[PDB]
Amino acid sequence: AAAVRENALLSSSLWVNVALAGIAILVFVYMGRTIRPGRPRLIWGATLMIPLVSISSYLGLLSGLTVGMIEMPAGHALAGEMVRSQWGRYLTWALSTPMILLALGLLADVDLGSLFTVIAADIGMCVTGLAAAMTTSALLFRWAFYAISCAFFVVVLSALVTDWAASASSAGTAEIFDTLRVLTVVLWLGYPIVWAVGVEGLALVQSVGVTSWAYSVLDVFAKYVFAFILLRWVANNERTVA
Amino acid sequence: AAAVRENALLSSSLWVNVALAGIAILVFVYMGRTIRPGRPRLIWGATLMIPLVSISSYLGLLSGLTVGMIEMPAGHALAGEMVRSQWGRYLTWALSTPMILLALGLLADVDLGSLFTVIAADIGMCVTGLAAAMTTSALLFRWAFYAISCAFFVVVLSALVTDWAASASSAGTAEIFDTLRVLTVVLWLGYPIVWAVGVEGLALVQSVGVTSWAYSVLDVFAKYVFAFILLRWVANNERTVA
Amino acid sequence: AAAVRENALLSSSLWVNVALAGIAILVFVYMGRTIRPGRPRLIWGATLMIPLVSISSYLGLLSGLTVGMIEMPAGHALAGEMVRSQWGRYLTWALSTPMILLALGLLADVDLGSLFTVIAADIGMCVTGLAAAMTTSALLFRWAFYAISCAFFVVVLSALVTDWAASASSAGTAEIFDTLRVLTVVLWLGYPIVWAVGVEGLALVQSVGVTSWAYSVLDVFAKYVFAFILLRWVANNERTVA
Ligand SMILES: *C/C=C(C)/C=C/C=C(C)/C=C/C1=C(C)CCCC1(C)C
Ligand SMILES: *C/C=C(C)/C=C/C=C(C)/C=C/C1=C(C)CCCC1(C)C
Ligand SMILES: *C/C=C(C)/C=C/C=C(C)/C=C/C1=C(C)CCCC1(C)C
Ligand SMILES: CCCCCCCCO[C@@H]1O[C@H](CO)[C@@H](O)[C@H](O)[C@H]1O
Ligand SMILES: CCCCCCCCO[C@@H]1O[C@H](CO)[C@@H](O)[C@H](O)[C@H]1O
Ligand SMILES: CCCCCCCCO[C@@H]1O[C@H](CO)[C@@H](O)[C@H](O)[C@H]1O
Ligand SMILES: [Cl-]
Ligand SMILES: [Cl-]
Ligand SMILES: [Cl-]
Ligand SMILES: [Cl-]
Ligand SMILES: [Cl-]
Ligand SMILES: [Cl-]
Repeated sequence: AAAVRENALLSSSLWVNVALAGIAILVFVYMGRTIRPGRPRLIWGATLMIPLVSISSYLGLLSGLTVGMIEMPAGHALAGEMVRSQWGRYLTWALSTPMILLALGLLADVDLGSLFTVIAADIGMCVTGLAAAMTTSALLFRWAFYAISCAFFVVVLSALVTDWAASASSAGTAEIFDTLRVLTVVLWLGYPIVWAVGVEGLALVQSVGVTSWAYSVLDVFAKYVFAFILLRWVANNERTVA
Repeated sequence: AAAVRENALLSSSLWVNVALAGIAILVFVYMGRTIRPGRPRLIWGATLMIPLVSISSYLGLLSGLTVGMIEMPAGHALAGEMVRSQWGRYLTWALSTPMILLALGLLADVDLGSLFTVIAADIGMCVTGLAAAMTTSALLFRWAFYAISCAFFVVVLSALVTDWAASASSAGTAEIFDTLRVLTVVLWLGYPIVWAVGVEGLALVQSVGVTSWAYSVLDVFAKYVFAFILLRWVANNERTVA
Repeated sequence: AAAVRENALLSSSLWVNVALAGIAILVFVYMGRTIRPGRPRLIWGATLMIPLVSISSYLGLLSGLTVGMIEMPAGHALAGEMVRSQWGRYLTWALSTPMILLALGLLADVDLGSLFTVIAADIGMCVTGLAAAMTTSALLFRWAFYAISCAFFVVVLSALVTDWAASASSAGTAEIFDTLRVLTVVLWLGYPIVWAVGVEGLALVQSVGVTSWAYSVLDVFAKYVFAFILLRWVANNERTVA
């Protein structure tokens, strides 16, 4: 009744995005039929990868493959108990968020050196966040990993709001880039907040069902809506892009 | 006598490609002495990586490091039993098949945006195939991962037969690209067929020794012969390439 | 008293580089304030990643997350015993050493095809070294993985001393590249020597505390000093770089 409820929250939060990522893929494929070869097409290709990885991630979680139990260390609000960790989320982020950055990079026509550094920071962010969730020896080390993950996040964010914006300005896409960059910054910021507030961090919210739904809602925006906005603009501005 | 036989199939299927990848490396190194710096040399470098990763993979399997037992879920032809899974194959594919795609990409002088999307799809293909083999909770999830892996495969294939062919046409290598692309498409198609027919899928063939040999034969062609054909052509057409 | 000592060696060898990587990051960030957008800035960005990954690695080891016990196989000097393996080092090398190569690649303005092949070889080097440490079935397979790792290392080294030097010559950075390339070759050579001499290889040195310190000292030079030299030169030669 709390377990019926917690289990009902968890499964619905996962099955919803299997459906939505599935539909996004179908929609995005259809939209690509009318998109002309060249830069518009390259962006579409990168963009389509985003829900492809996302739906994989959610099947990872649903199947039990990428979900485990983790013993919280002394000092944690749930010290001495096992908590369900959806570590599959952090893992697949390391592949899906570089696809987001690649679509943006193509859109803003960034320097390849900047692209490689950003994607590398992004992967560091994801792996250290995973380390934070997986660490059981001490509460200190969990939050130390969280802080390093934040430092990686700052590298990515800084690049977006400076060099990538600059690149977009001279590539003639600064207006759509700024929309998407603002969307990206706001929504990505939600993930470390969920982590911190949720059961793996401070556990202000102790329901893993609630924290799971929080990530799932963020994904709807940071992936599927982000991508739909991108593809709509590209399909309407193919010459600006080429 | 079935176990003597199954064990004889397994070890021979693995030791043969330690030998063949070993020899391929030796041959390819020798061939590189006569290849001129620049684009020909870059292709040679990428090409040489292919059997380097391959021989690593086979030592992974031989040593027991990347082989495990997996319990088949209800509904599977071998439901309730443990089957030997050569999961090391899927793992190293995620590094060796991007090397194949990189050699082709250099040959066809493709757009870097296309290259990054293709290699990302390729990695998604490999990791979801690995997920399919590793999933034990339900038969549904195994085949769902298989279907996503196929979708990633289609992304890669589509890029080959369209944009990469286009790139090869304007880079003056469309004739050798078309040979290699056709080789690649036909042989790569064999892997999901082996998976499906073999013990991890439908188990029409229940011998892991037989399924292992099937992958090993595919590797001989998709890697070592593919690469030897590439290097022969490059060493004979260095100016067309430069 | 040997355990007090071995444990004192181990923890000090790990905490020292948490401190030093931490300080390097702080120093490098400060130095970046005075570095002009463009190629100098791109190098700085790539360079800053190096201690970011390094400090992550050391927290991985300190927390117990990426340290495990491994049973040495028959024939090993410590056959039948469990030895502490800092496998987290090999793992994070697969992300930090591509950042070193990326900073150099930007500095020498190398061909992207060369860059991708080198970074791929570099990752192969790291993963097969990890395989070597993780392999328990036979002593033969441990050293076979070590030899393949060496072959990957040779690919990387060959590229540095030939094509990358060539690129640096025509990009006008051959003098600073040659310093850094020589630094890189000498210090990187120290790692397989430590492996071989230390407890995981021949165990001429059986103290894991001593072997850990050896890696930690190599890191100080191959990462933090390497990077400080790079940033000093870039900040003093911004026009040569642009
Ligand atoms: C599609 C998935 C997305 C856009 C996920 C983005 C995730 C992040 C920006 C996560 C950030 C984190 C930190 C910055 C600190 C450590 C905890 C994390 C991993 C949640
Ligand atoms: C050198 C190794 C090669 C060329 C391996 C290629 C492997 C594939 C094309 C595998 C494809 C698969 C699917 C498309 C569905 C899921 C099962 C796989 C991973 C066998
Ligand atoms: C910052 C970390 C660095 C620069 C580490 C570099 C590590 C190597 C060059 C390791 C090389 C190895 C071999 C060449 C053989 C197998 C054992 C290794 C992994 C130590
Ligand atoms: C996100 C910015 C603040 C980070 C918190 C610093 C680490 C504190 O750590 C927290 O201490 C609490 C006990 O006091 C517990 O309730 C939490 O479970 C534990 O994570
Ligand atoms: C490859 C295209 C067809 C995929 C098969 C769909 C999934 C069916 O699944 C299969 O069902 C069988 C029992 O009927 C078993 O024999 C198999 O082990 C099991 O994989
Ligand atoms: C690094 C170049 C030499 C590699 C050594 C070849 C592999 C030998 O292997 C070694 O054999 C010894 C027993 O004779 C043991 O002391 C070692 O633990 C074992 O690694
Ligand atoms: Cl994802
Ligand atoms: Cl869950
Ligand atoms: Cl392989
Ligand atoms: Cl096997
Ligand atoms: Cl590291
Ligand atoms: Cl340790």
